[PDB]
Amino acid sequence: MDETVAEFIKRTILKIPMNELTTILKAWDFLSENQLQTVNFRQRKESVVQHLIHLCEEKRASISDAALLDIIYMQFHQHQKVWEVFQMSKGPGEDVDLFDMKQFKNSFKKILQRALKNVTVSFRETEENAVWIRIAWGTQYTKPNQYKPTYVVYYSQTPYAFTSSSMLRRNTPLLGQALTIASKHHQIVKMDLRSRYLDSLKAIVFKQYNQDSRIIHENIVEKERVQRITQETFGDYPQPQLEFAQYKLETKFKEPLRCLIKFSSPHLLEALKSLAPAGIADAPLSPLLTCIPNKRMNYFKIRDK
Amino acid sequence: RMTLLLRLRAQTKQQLLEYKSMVDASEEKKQIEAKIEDLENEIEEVKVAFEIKKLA
Amino acid sequence: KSFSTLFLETVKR
Amino acid sequence: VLRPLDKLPGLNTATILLVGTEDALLQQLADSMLKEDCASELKVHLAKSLPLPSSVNRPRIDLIVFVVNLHSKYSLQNTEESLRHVDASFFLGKVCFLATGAGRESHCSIHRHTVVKLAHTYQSPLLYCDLEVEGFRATMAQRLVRVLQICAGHVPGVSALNLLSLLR
Amino acid sequence: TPLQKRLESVRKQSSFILTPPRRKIPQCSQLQEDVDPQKVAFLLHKQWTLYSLTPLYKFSYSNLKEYSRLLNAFIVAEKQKNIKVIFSTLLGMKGTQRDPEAFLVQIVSREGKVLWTGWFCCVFGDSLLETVSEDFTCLPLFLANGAESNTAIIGTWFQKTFDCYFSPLAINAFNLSWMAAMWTACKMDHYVATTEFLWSVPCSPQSLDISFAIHPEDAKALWDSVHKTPGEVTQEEVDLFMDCLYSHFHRHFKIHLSATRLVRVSTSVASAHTDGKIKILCHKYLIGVLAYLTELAIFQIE
Amino acid sequence: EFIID
Amino acid sequence: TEEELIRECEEMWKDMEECQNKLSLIGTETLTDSN
Repeated sequence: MDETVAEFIKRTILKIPMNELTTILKAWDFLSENQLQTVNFRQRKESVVQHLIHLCEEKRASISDAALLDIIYMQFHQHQKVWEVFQMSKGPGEDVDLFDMKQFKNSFKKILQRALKNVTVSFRETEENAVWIRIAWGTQYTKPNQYKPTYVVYYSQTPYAFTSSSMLRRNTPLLGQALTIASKHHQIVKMDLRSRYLDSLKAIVFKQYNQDSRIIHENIVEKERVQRITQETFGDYPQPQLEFAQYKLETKFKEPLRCLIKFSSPHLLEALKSLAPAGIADAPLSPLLTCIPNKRMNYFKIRDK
Repeated sequence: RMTLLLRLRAQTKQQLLEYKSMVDASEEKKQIEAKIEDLENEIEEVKVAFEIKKLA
Repeated sequence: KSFSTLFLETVKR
Repeated sequence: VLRPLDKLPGLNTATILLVGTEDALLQQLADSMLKEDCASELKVHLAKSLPLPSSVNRPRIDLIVFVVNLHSKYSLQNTEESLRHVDASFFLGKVCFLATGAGRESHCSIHRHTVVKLAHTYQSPLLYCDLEVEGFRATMAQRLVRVLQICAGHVPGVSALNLLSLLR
Repeated sequence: TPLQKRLESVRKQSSFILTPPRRKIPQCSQLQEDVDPQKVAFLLHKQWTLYSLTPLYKFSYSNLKEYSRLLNAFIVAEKQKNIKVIFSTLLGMKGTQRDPEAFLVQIVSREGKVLWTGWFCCVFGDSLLETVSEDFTCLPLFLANGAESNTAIIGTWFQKTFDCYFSPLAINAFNLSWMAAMWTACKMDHYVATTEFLWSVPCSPQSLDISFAIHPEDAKALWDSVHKTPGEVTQEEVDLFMDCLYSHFHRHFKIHLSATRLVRVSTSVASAHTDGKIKILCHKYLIGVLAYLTELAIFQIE
Repeated sequence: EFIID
Repeated sequence: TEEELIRECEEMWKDMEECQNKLSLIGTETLTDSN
């Protein structure tokens, strides 16, 4: 029920698919149980995106909760808008005895509006104990832009704070700065982990993923070996990186020979696992390629050694 | 069984045929345009040597 | 003679 | 180094040894080559490269079909590397050059002339097919198994030596 | 001579007699005669989806307005099932003087929003001219870039009026590696883009793709390592360039790139895919890149 | 080392 | 029958055992590179 708010809600309501209309509209709380029956969710897309936004016209929707709608949309569509991983680092001392979600919301919004005075920061403390910050940016010269927001999934007391790599503007060093000063840390470092599957980045940065008689195969002693070495490097249930696992090679050919390798698969760490047994790869499959989760890194910048 | 022993006789009268051919080739110790020509004049002459053999 | 089958079939095991 | 007559034959055993870098496709070809209940024992052998780690009791191998996956230049660099460990008396009749992936002609990292030149410069039959599809496998399997009975001597009129005189 | 010459050509092609085409490094093709600088420059950095086009029966480079109307009235009728069609002879996209002049087909929508911009060119394609009669103006190459829907409509119109048939030209990874090698062999300066080779491994469950993007000057120095005979690049030299890539990739990641297939070879000269959406023409070598592309289209036609 | 072998 | 047939059949087995020991003594296993 406002400029860049009502039509913003319209643009985020045609984004959400028809199946999970109830799921996202129930969680953002503006449509109570009585309001759900008024609109027939099963009829049409333009019908619902017109009646629902009217149901907020009577509900006088504001950007503070319109952005929360976008948050809840992305919580089920986090597998888009490839995510950078920021890693905080406190120095020597005790941990953050005060991460009050109210205090963190204050210490983040205050620092962000200290310089980026026109931003619509909207938090959503999820049930997995990970505040799902969404930031619509805009300098003092412009209104906060909700067209391209920068969602930041900060796990509540974790040194790691995922970030939607939207545009990587001059706010990115302020995104990390506000993040590391709201949560009582000192150094913000981009881990350089950049994947589209946040549910896999969560696994990686937390190490949370692993916790006939006639056909005489003459190279059976080699197939057994290659299967063995592909089970002590890729143990069980690898997580889908699905990311351009770059290897910006700077090595001499055996002065350097610059390369910018980009492994690109819908499911990378499983694609590598089925390489050596398929004959494409050697059995010891180059730890540069096996230690993507073990190093918690895929955007490599290797050199010679 | 006799049919199976017959399939064996036959198979061995040809496996020893191959064995004897190879050992005779090992017993022995150029114009590629005609190297296939003095390759062809047996594949016609072994052919008349064994089509009559099969025919007998 | 002939380990083959005339032995192997007869010594089927 | 493999030799044709290094071991003694069985009775109806026709031991063919597939050669190809990709091994799932070799396994599929071996499955199709044993799907038909032929009149010969068919102890099919698989491999990846002709050094063929030296294990005694390996039967008299009656055929080596070099499955050259035309989609991958590796399958030729691993065939041409493996072509140097075949006895010169083995290349006469008991060698075929399967070229899987031919016909798709859009994935071919290898021009089919190159496999033609390789299979002509080694004087051995070259049988195109597309091993990925059973419709072209369950008919190439019955071609490799009738070449098998020729090289293994099961047809009592034609040797492996007579074979290449037919497929020139 | 009118057909039997083509039958003998088919015999020669199917014979496969010692093919390795030692190819001249694409020479700097100074823009011949007119070659409308605005038009050609507009035609360079556009991702042409190649097709193989059989010779057009009863075509003439005088009746462009009649074909323009006949096709415009057909495209908008396929919308019944706002658009202007401008046939435009390019006047310079030809290798020899006897080649047919390349001509465009642009779906111009109000303003000059060229939706489709078709392109038929026959450059250095004198293996088809000397085998087809005079009535056919043969342009083996067809270049789309517009949506596949509009291409699959103008192609139908061309089949209906000219008896020409569009097989989607698919550059096999062998030809792709060839062109990836002769384009890092060129004598260009100020390399526009890195020499990227988008591989795609043949895994059955998964579809991992590799972008072996080399620094364009670094690949030129790697090509000079395997380049010994000047003037013409051989099949062995191309294979050694590709194997130096293989032995710099399997060296690093222990996965045999030679066991994979090229899908796209981006180069400072011209990007080139496999599945058809192939020819981006970054530099003005397009009479040589198009020479290779037409020579490849003959392979599909003949 | 940085296993560049 | 089989008594008389395996008489030379195994005699042919002896001949391949000699011609193989003949072939196992030449033992050249000669290689063939390109050309």
